[PDB]
Order: sequence, then C-alpha cells, then structure tokens
Amino acid sequence: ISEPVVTVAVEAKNTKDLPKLIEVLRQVAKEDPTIKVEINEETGEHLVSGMGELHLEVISYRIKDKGVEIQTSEPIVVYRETVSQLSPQVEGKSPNKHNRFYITVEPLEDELFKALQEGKLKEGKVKGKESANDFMEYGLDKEEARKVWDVYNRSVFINATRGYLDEVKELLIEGFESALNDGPLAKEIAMGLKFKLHDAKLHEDAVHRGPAQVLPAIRNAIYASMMSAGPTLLEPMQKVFINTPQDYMGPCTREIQNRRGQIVDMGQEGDMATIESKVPVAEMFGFAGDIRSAAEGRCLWSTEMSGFERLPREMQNQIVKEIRQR
Amino acid sequence: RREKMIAKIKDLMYKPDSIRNIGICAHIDHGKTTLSDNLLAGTIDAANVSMVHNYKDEEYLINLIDTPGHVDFGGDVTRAMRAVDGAVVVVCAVEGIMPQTETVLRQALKENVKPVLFINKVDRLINELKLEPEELQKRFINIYMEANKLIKNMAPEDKKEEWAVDFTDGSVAFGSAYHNWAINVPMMQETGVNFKDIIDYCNDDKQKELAQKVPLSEVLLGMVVEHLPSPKVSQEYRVPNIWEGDIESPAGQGMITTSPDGPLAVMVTNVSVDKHAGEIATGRVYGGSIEKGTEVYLVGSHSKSRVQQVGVYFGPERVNTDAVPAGNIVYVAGAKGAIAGETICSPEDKIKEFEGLDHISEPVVTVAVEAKNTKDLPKLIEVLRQVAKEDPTIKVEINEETGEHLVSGMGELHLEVISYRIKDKGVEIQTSEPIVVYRETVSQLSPQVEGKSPNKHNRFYITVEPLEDELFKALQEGKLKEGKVKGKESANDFMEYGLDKEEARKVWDVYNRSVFINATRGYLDEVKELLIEGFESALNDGPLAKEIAMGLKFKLHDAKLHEDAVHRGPAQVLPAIRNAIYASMMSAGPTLLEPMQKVFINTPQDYMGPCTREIQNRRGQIVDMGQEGDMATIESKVPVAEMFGFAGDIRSAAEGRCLWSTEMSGFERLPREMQNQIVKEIRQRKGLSPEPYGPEHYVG
Amino acid sequence: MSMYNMDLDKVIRKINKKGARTVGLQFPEGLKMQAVKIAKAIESQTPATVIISGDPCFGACDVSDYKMKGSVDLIVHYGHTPLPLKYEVPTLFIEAFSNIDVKKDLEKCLEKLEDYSKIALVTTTQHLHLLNEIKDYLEDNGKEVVLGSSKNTKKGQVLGCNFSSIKNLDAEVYLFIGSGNFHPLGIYLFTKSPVLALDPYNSEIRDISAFADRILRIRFARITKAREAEKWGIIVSSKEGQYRMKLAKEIKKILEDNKMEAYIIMADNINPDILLPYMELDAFVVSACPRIAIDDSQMYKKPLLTPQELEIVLNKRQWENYQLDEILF
Amino acid sequence: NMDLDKVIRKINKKGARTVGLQFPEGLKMQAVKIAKAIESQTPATVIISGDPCFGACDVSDYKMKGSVDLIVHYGHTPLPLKYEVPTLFIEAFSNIDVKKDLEKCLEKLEDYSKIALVTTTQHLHLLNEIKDYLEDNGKEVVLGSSKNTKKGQVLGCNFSSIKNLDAEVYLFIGSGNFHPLGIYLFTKSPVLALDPYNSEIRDISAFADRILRIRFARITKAREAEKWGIIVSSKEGQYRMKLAKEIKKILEDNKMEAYIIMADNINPDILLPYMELDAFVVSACPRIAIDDSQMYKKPLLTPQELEIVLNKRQWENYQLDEILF
Ligand code: SF4
Ligand code: SF4
Repeated sequence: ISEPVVTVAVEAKNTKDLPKLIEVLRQVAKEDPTIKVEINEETGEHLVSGMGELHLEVISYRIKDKGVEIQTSEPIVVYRETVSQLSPQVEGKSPNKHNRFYITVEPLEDELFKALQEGKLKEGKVKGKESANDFMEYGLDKEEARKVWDVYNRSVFINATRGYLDEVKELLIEGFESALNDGPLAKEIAMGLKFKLHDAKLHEDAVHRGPAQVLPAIRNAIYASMMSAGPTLLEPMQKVFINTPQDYMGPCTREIQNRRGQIVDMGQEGDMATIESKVPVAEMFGFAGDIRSAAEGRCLWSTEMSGFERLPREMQNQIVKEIRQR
Repeated sequence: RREKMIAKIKDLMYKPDSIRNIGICAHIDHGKTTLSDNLLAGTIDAANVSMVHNYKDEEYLINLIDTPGHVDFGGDVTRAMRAVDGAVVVVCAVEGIMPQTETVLRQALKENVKPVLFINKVDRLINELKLEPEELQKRFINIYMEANKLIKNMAPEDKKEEWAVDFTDGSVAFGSAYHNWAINVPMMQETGVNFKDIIDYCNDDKQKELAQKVPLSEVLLGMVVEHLPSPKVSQEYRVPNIWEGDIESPAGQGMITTSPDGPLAVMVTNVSVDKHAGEIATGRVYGGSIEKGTEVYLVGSHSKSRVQQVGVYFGPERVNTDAVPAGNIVYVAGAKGAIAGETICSPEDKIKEFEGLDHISEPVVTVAVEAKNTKDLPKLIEVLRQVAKEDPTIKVEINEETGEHLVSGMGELHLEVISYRIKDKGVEIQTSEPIVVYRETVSQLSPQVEGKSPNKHNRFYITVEPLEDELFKALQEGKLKEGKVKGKESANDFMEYGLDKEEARKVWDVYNRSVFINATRGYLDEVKELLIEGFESALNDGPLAKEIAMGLKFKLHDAKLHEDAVHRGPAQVLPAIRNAIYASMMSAGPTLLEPMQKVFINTPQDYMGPCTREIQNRRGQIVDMGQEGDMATIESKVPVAEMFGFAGDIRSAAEGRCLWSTEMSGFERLPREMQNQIVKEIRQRKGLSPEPYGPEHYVG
Repeated sequence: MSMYNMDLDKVIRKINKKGARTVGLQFPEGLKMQAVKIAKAIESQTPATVIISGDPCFGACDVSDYKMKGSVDLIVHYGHTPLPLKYEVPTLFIEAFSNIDVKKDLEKCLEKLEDYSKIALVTTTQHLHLLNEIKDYLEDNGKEVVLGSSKNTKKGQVLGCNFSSIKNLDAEVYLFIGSGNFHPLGIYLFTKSPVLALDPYNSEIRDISAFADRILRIRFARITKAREAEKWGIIVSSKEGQYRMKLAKEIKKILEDNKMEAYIIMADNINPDILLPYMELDAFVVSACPRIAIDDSQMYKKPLLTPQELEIVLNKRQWENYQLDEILF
Repeated sequence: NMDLDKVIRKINKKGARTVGLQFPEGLKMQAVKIAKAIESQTPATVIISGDPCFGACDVSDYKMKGSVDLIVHYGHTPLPLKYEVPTLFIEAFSNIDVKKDLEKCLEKLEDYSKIALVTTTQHLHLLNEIKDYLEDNGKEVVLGSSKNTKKGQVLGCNFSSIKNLDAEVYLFIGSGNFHPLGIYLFTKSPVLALDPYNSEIRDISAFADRILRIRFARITKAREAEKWGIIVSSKEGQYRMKLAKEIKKILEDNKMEAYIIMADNINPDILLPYMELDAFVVSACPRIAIDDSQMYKKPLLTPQELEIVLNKRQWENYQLDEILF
C-alpha cells in the first residue's frame, strides 16, 4: 500500500451505530488497500492510516458508503523513530534488581533495512537454524547472522551470550516486539535498529525468574540504549511531480519551497514545465489550496513515497513536544 | 612545691606587663617541636604551654601558644598569629631562610607580631662546613639581613627600624635546640664565650659542656622577655589590625588598654575534646574578665552558654581559676560547641566579632570511607561520631542502600585530614576519591502539569517556580525553621520574608529550601500527609541527577480522584504526586548548581601574575585585590570542581611563598553550556540511564 | 485528624465484654492510615494484642476470615456494611461514617435538578446517614424522591458490583452523594439514565455522562480486540465474596463449545503482573469483582472482560444491552 | 522437566474431577501446556493457581480448598507442613547439560582437598555423579543431611544439613546466591557456586562483604527507631506468630512501641501507610530482609539483626534467620 504517512481518528456520533461502524471501517479498508486501520484499545479511537490528505479524504468520504454518521479528526503526520550513532552497552536490572542484562543498540545496515522494507526478508522470530541463509541473503555476515533471535518490527535482536541467554528467549522476543511498537523518541514505531546482547547475569535462580523479572529488565535496557544512541524522529517524505504552464513558474517554485520543498529535476516540453521536488508530507497539509493560488490553477501535482526520512534538527524539539502532549 | 609556682602564676596573671604571649615560626623540619619541648624543659603539640621565668630579678609568665604553619590551611595560620604578640623565628643554619619561613613570618608581621630570630642547628654548620669565626659571623649576618628585608617590607611603618633584628643588642641568637644551648651577643659578653669556643665545642663533640653555662631555656626566654612585647604594650597597636570594631567604643578601649574592667572580649584559639577531660576552648582575653559560672554569648553561634570551669595554664596542665582577666591565655569548659576562631564576649555588653563567615558552612565535597576488615565496623561508627563532634564542618551519612560511610566536608584537603584523623583513632580504612556535592533547582516558572497514578484515574495538577530569595535566604540563615507547617498563623513569618499572604496561609510543608503550597480552595485531609511524604521523597533525589533539590515553590492547583475517599491509599496518591513533581520540574528549565569557594591568596607581588593566572585557569573570578608591603592579597571566587590539586599548582606558581585560605560562598548555578556534560558524568557514575527521563515519561 | 467516626468506643467495649484476647483489624486503603493510632489505643485500654491486616482490602467481599482463622479471636472490619457471607471468625463491622455536612450544598443541588421531578437518591456506606436530610429538603422543594433497597444493599446504597437497590425504581434522575467517579459511573452504565453526583468534599455537582461515554468507547475497543482471541483465561478470586467458580466453569465449557481453549486461573488479588506468565492466552474473563475489568483495564495490554462483555464477543448479548456484572449472595 | 506422565498417573488413580497446579513464578508459563495435556487425557478441569509462589512454604491449600480435589506442586521438596488438600510434589529436575562445566569446576577447586557438596531440589539428581567424579579425581567429598533435608540438600531457611561437615571448602550447585551466602555465613569457610544454567563459577565471600556492610548500615539506622512494625505471614510455611509475639514483648520491654502486621505477600507497598513506624522486623521468611533490602526505604531486619540492634547479640556474631519446622 501507499506507505502510511497520515493517520486520522474517526468515531461514531451515535455510540450505538458502533456495531456497523466496525463494518463500515473494514469495508473502507477492503475497498481501498492504501488505507490501513486499527481500533486503539488504549484510546478508544478508530484510526485510519493512509497515503496523505487526499488518501485519507477518500476513506472519510467512503463512510457515506457505509452510512456511519461520524466525526473525523485532522490528520497527524505518523512518525517512525531510529538512532544516529552506536550506543555503549547499557544494563537493564530485573524487577528485584536480581538480573543485569547488557545490550548495545546501533543503526541497522542499509542493505538489511532495504531487504526488510522491499519484502525480500520476511519478518518474525528466527527459529529454524538452517533458515539462517535468509539473513545472509539480506546482507548479514553468516556466522554473526545465525545469532539473530528475532526479526521484529523493522529491527533485529541478536544473542552473543555464550554457554547465558539460556533463560530469557521467549520473554526477550515479546519484549523486543513491545520495544519496537513504541520507540524511545516519542512512543512512535521504531525502524532500522540492531540490538546486540553484550553481557548478562542473574541473582535468583532460573525458577524464580518469570515474566515480571525478564520483561522490565529487557524493556528498561532497550529504551535507555536507544535514547543513548542519539534517537531521531523522522517525517515521511514525498517525491512531488508538478506539471504546470511556464506562465506560473515563479509562483509554483515559491509554493514548493514554502512546503520544505527542494527541486530534484526540471524538464521543459514546449509551453509546459515538469518540476520534480522532494518535500516532507508533514509540511504539505492543505497543499491543494496553496499550489492552486500560487499557480492560478495551472499546475497539476502528485506525490510518490521517498521514505520515512529524519525530521529536521531545529524543528525536532517542538514536534516531540506536540506528539507527547497529545 | 607546685603550690608555690601556682600561687606565683595567680599573682602574675593580674599584671599585663609581666606576660609574654608568643609563638614559634619555623619551617616544618627546622625543629619547632624540639625547641618547644626543650623550652618547656627550662612533649607538647598543645593548645598552649605556659612557663614562669625569672629575668633580671623579676618573674614573668610566658604563654607559648600553638602556632600551626601549614601554608595551605592559612585560616589556622592567621588565627594563631592573631593570638600572639611576639614570635620566635627559627631558621636552620644549614638550610637558611626557606619559603615557608618567609610565609609564616610575613603573616606574623602582618598581624602585628614582633619577631626575634633564633638560628638553630649551628652544630651541623660547624660539623659540615667548619667555618672560621668571621665566616660564622657573616652567615648569621646574611640570615639576619634576609630577616630584616621581610621586616622592612611587611612590618608596621612605625616599627620598621625598632622591630628589625640586630645581632648587637641580642634580638638575634643562635644555638642548637637539640643539644639544649643558645647564645646571643649579650650572653657572649656575660660568659666570655667567643665564636672560636663554639667551633671547638662543636668539633670535639663537647656540646654538653657548652649547654651548661649558656642554657637554651635561660638565654632564649630571657631574649623573649627583653625583646618581645607585653599584651599591655602590644594591644595599643595590635587591636585595630586584629579586630574590625568601633575603636572609640567601650569594648574597643577596654581591649586597647588591656583593661580587665572592660566588657569581656575573647577569641577562641582552639577547641579540643580531651581524652579523660571533656571539651575545652582555649582562648585569649583581649579585654574584660571571664569568671567561672558566668554566662557568655558566642557571637558566631548567635547563642549563649554558661561557663563551668575557667582557668589558665601551668605548662601543658591547666589550673582551675575563679577569674581570668585580660592579657592572659584562658581555658574554659562549657563553651556550648564553640569552634576555633569564635568570638566570645559578655552577653549583655555583646561585642563585635573577630572572625565570622559570610555564608554558613555547607559541605561541598563527599568521600566514601569503609573499614577494610568487616569487623572494625561498629567502632568505625564511634570514630566517625567522635570526628563529627570535634569538627562541626564535617557531616556524615551511612548509605542503607550501599553500606558506605559518607563523609562530607569543606574541600579535598579538609577530607584528607579527616581520613587521616580516622587512622589516629585506629580504624584501618580505605578512602575513595572525592566527589563534588551538587544541588538541583528550576530556573523558570512551569506550566500547570498533570501527574497520573498507575491506575490512570488519579491525577494532580502542580506548577513549580523558583522560591523567592527572601524565603530561601531566611531558611539558609536559620530565621525560619524547616518542616511541616503546623501552627497556621505562623504563615506570618513566610509573609515577612517575601511570600504573598494567600501563598503563606496555604504553605503546607517546608523542606530542602522549599515549600509545598495549596491552591485548591475548600478535602485532602487523609491524602495531605501522603502528599507531603511524596513531596519530600521527590526532593531528596531530584530528576536531573538524583541530587538534592532546593529552592522551590510547589503550587498544587487542582486534583481528581476516581476512587472512594476511603478506598484511596498511597499506592494511588504517591506515584501521582511524585510523577507530577518530576514532570513539573523538567518543564521549568531544570538547573544544576555548583558549589563555589572564596579563595584567598597572600603572595609576594612578583607572583601576582602567576597566581592570578592559576585562578583564572580554574574558571576563577577575581573579586578584590589588596596590597600590604612587598605582598599582594588576591580575593577570588572559584568553583569547587576546579579546586582539586590547587595546593600543588599554586605552590609551583608562587615558589612556595603562597599562604592561602578558602571559605564557602554558597552554590552558584552551573553554566548552561557546562550542564549537559556534568549531568551525564553524574548519571554515568551512579549507574543510571545515561539521559534523564524528560516530561514524556510523566505525560500520557 | 478524623474525617470519619471510627467508634473506638464501641469496638473496645465489645472486645472487652466478649473476652477476646487477640483482635485483627482490617482497613480499606483509605483508612489504613489510622491503623497504628487505633492499635495503640486498643492495646492501652485492653490486655488484648492487636494484629493489623496489611493485605489490601477493596470491600466487604474481602474479609480476612480464612487468613486469620485460628490467629485472632475477633476481626474488626471497617468501612463497609457486610455482605451476609459465611464467617470463619467472629467479625465486627464498623462502617466509619463520614463527618461531613451536605446541608451547605443542597441549594446548588436544587438548581441542578430544576429539570427533574422524580429522583432516586444513592450514596455509599459512609454517607448513608445523610440520605434523610437530603430527601426531606428535596421533597420540601417539590421533588419526589425514592430510596431503593434490595436483598444485598441497604436503603439508598450502591456498590460497584451491586446496584440491586436501584433496579425497579425507574426515576428520571439518579442523584449520587459521594466522592469519586466510580459509583456514579456504575449507576450510569446500569441505568443509561441521567446521573448527577454531589462530591460533598469538592462541593462540586457533576454530570457523569461524558466520562461514561469515554469509558464505554474503550470497552467497545477491548471487545473488538477480544473477537480475535482463540485461547482464554477465566479469572477466579479466592476472595470470599468474589468466588464465582460455578460461572467460571460454565464459561469454560461455553468457550470450548465455541471451538476455543479456556483455562481457569484462580488467585487472591488480580493484577497484570500475575498474568504475564501465561503467554499463550489472548484474553481474560473476570469472574471476580467485575469492577477490576472495567476500572483497571488501562493497566492491562491484553483485554480483561466481564462475563456480560464475553456474551457480546460471542454475539449472545446485544450491544444495546452492554451492562455491568453483579455479585449477589 | 515436568514429570507429566507421573502427575497423570496420580490424577487418574485418585479420580480427580478438578486438579490444581502450583508453580514458582519461574515455572508458571508451563501451566497451559500441562493443563491442556491433562484436560485432553482425563475428564478433569485444571485450575491454575495464579498466585505469586516463592516455595514449599507457599502452598495455596486454603485458597484451592473445595475448588480442586488434588494439587500438583512443582519445583519444591515438601516441608513438614500438614497438608489439608491432597497434594503431589513434583521436583522438576533440571533440563541441563552439566558436562564440560565439570572440568572448569575441578580447575577452580585445585587449592582444596576435602569438599562439602550442597545443592537444591532441582539438581538433586546430579549429586552422585559429581560426588563420584571429584572422588575419582583425588577429592574427599562429604554430603550433609538433617532431619528435614535429603543428602546434600538445603533451603533458604534450612541450612542445618551443612552445619556440621568440617569441609575445607563448600561447593554449592545452582543459581540463587542467597543459598551460597547462607552457606558462607554459617560455615565461615570459602564457598564456590556453580550456576549450571549459564556456567558461572565464583567465590561467595566477595559478594558477602558488600551485603554484610549493607545489613550493618540497615541495623545502624534502625538503632534510631522508636516505633517498630513486626511482619508475620499468613503463608502456612512462613507463619511464626509465637516468635512475633515474643519480639513484640521484647521491644516493649526496651520501652519502644511495636505493632504486629500480618500479610500474605510482603512488599514495600504494603508498609507505605504505616508512616509512624520507623523500621520493621521480619517474623516470616529470612530471605525477605536479605534479598529485597534495596526495595524498602525503611530498614527491614531479620530477627537476628534486631538482636544486634538491641545489643543482645554482637554484630561479631551476625547470623542468618532459619525456619525450623
Ligand atoms: S465492587 Fe463489589 S465486590 Fe468489589 S469491593 Fe466493591 S462491594 Fe466488594
Ligand atoms: S527461605 Fe523463605 S521462601 Fe525459601 S523455603 Fe524458606 S521460608 Fe520459603
């Protein structure tokens, strides 16, 4: 699907049309494969995540097809989180202070990340040993790669405990998934992380170690290790193609730059111009209005995915504040 | 026997002219100890030793007062000199005048001490170098020229000739303190010894024969009576340079004239908890008369006590006495807990202070000590509580979470001395390398912020602002008791020291220079106490580095509780308020504060540039710049974090002519550009998460 | 310090009269504050030794009769009117009635009720004694007020798991006199009616409907998630009043009938930490006090559901008939 | 390993309609697999005790009474406790490869000739193997036993079996460093532990230093206390009411206030409301005070530590707490 960049909250005006609001939401997500949906058990909102303002607008429209009288919120720029340096090893202590487990976290290799994003490498717990060929195929050094324990939510959790690690495997995988769901930056989905188990020890037996001991130890170690790697919040970016009469060249270029846009390529065919730009999805809300006035309606424009790129450094503090406050 | 001598001392102590208040100024290996011991002969290391001495058909009472000379504990140096009117300057004849000799002589001259010079270890010139008598003469003259250079530079201008040392009239002598002999030119023209005899006696090892008719104690104490001033003589000129009072005042005039009739005015010289005895303050009476069973008002304590036992000295022993008049050296017991440097006076007449502070002693460096064997432990605790009784600047905690005995004091060196003093008491210990004490605060007013409980249905709203300076300072300087606000119309006191009235009524608890204040009108009477506990717990370890917070107003604005009034307990309330507090502090521009020292240097003025440069290299701010004779005074502020090693570096920079002191200035705010690094160092060191959990970990 | 009348007087005279020599004290968390004060007074006035129950105590369903069996002669249990359930030990109930005066808030009550002629009054235990004066005021100002009783609850009293006393009253409005959202919340969810709540501490009168709808929409989302669950826990409590093993076993077989796995787990206090071990289980149905599943659901990642909510999951109960579960003896 | 076939044997014989399962929190996640197997193979319904469970002291026979006809309890050797509900104890011997950790253990034991062995329920099966191994490599091996404890076996509050061995060194086999700590404290001999789970071998005198010092500090703070709490447990194997009442009288004789608090599980949270109480004495499990001291603000003391507080034992003579019958 058009990798999701905007997420909007939609809820039923009558809390009794709820049984069929579920039907409406799953019909809309069936009709449009670019729209992905989930009901927040944490919040009580039904979220619709799509490919931009217009992508979501089509889905908010197709609530008419389902007849659900609803409120639809303004879309939020759905962010992902990553790290910009390697961390030193950080120790997580178990619930009693009974175990110390040490992990180092670093940005995952580009070849591996690409392979995950483009579907060459399937996700999930690395169980079968001889299936380690897959990790090698996706660019990992083989002997090092076979120590992968999970491939989880766009990252890899890997075991260098010799002998050590013998306790925690299942709990560590669950904790890996939970850690990737809500990252260190502002509880946004984590992407492109490698997590290496550096060292480990345990105080109480392995028959007094359960879930309340393993879960906090891994969870606290993981967040702390990510936060000490220069955690970066990223905005989704678009390649933006604008085809406009030459007459509106100056206004159209102005409109692109105003939306954090940078010119990529610029082609001319007779009296028409095609302009290729890159701009954050976050900065292009209401773009139909701005681009229309700035080109006197001459430009027709559309967008393709350019990744979940890093949100700019000087803007990061405010965006983190807004997300956390929400 | 003793009885006769003690009668004579009590006769003596009522004549100021027949006392000599004196000290010994020497480099550390030049034989102060052996001279002091042997002088007493006609060991020590005491408050004071007294000597009664006959000189020219008249009896005299000589107080040898302790005079430390450790040049990087300059407070102690200067205080000692303030007690004495005369000094025996002692120079090793082989090594000559040393850095340290110049330094301590200079402070003596500065505080209006008349010097008299003794050349020690004559034996080893004549053993090592075998001089001709003319070569002896010329080495004595050279040392006494160096001595006279310091007197001409430093002494009072009135006195630069009279106080200069002369070989001719016997204010200079020579000998060996060890082999118990001394001579000046007047003794040579009484016994008929020449320089050739001295050289023969020294070469032929006949030093016992010499000792016999030119005894160290007879010669040198005679020289002290002749040449060093009486309290009565001295106090006419010493009083204004030792004391910064109104000099026309009746306490001032009473000190000038050495009046036992004046208002009592004394200075405490040392206080030592003594091994069979109790706690004693040794002091000098400048004016008036201290009496046993008398009420006396320590001006440093801003307090009183009532003197039990007064007395004077009889050698290193103390003779209990009904009254001690001015000009004497005093022992008192029942001094409250008065410290070295304390100003004691009459209560009702209540004199001005000799030596005070501009900021009460907050300890700024902490060190860990443990007992090396896990068995001297219960005794290590007796040692540490003795140490903390004898020194009130040293504060001691025992970490329940860690098992360490933490010792916090006034600087690297102060703590070095303490971990030394532990070994004199005999716990075999290991001492850690020291840390700096930080404090946490906030710099801005915060937004209103919501703190939610685990169950997410309890939820308080609080803001934090810096506490008003009036209230902060009044807590610091003891005008306001800290603790839970009980008596309600005691809110008056908060008003007086700068808080609004409506603010004041609703102050609830006070703690760590801070106040938790109640903006909900109208309720809370079960949860109040839990809120206080949560508040105090939160401020003990602040958000940034788990360091003591201070300087805070907390306003509780609003709060919602989902459960019953009677189903709500601390598992709801304490995380909710404690989450609120960290979040609120983090949204108020949280600040690390560092401790700072006022740093005092006295050094000859050729070393102005080097010493000022050395201070500036350690992030130091020059405060004031004084000049007395050959030397320069530097006042600075320097961060405690940049003061490690300073005694080594400023020794090199001023060729050991530095005399320096520190005093606490309070905690400045750490600089902004510094803070991130230093906080990361403290969290690294404590095994915390490397970055400190911001508002996101307290929001939802 | 005393916001509530603990009737030290009565406890001591009955202890002494009965000749009990060891006495257990049970407090809800709101009154554990006073345990030591109370304990010191009893030990000063009798030669009896006091045993303070340190364990949590949510309600009258949660007496420590089993636990203190053999250990003390008498339990003094505070804060509740009893459930009529079987006592292994001599048990004294002290309700600990609030020392609060609602008279000063009745004017604003009247203004907020301009729109209602027929009122149900409701309180919880510590304000039961004030119903009279509220009711008299209201009827002297043209209201018709009804007190509901039932087999389980006193006249005008609710608890989170028994609203039996407002079942058949069919009023325009229910006016709750008390401290927290929970009891007003429960009355709203059972009645789906106008519910007003006077906090006689806040002096604040609040309509609860907004917060209620917020809760309900989260319950919807939990049930939505539970529809995918294939392996289930049925949670049962050893709490005297909360034991509903019959229902637990019935639900077991019903889930199995629906081609799913179901396992009964029994414990005393239910919290997320005790359920972390059962990694296989996708959702949980609470046979203990229903209020855990409703009130604390935000503490649990995995869905915690009442039996009634399970009925909605299995399409055996209508969404329009979402309801709180109850405890009856 | 769960001994499921034997559990099944016992279930079917005794005609169970309803079976309870008890685990330490370390074994709970195998409850589903076992419940599923038993429900597949028998007509019985399985009730998982979801209760936190420390040991054999912590049987939920009152909780499960009437609900289950049999209790299957894993990971523990039974105590001398008089079980109401019919109960089957399954030791659940370790899923382990102990093998090329043997030579590493020999390496670290070079300095010592006469060795005492100690281990726990879960490793009883390995004793003979390791005893005979050390013997065929020149060592003299002694295994303690006592009234309650099998040959070479100990518990956290039952160290009786290794009190009287006169070995020069003690080798503990397993994880949990309370056990080696107890061994060290009682014997005052060098003590090694093999943790066969992650292959760690170590001297426990090291780890004792810094714990003893912490206990000392605790004690020292407690010397200031004027009001005390005395914690007893409703758990059948932790119940020491006699003792608690003796301690109360003792503290009252020392002109202090004290109050008995009874609870099932002890944690920091449940002491939080007794704000007037300045310290606490644990008249339940000796491990609580020792293992979890960092979790409690206020000093938590064993009865031995209180003795120290009152100067009716010297710090000289520090001793762990033990639970007799
Ligand atoms: S909700 Fe019901 S069962 Fe639970 S504590 Fe309240 S009265 Fe007891
Ligand atoms: S040490 Fe404590 S938990 Fe272990 S068996 Fe003994 S009483 Fe039970």
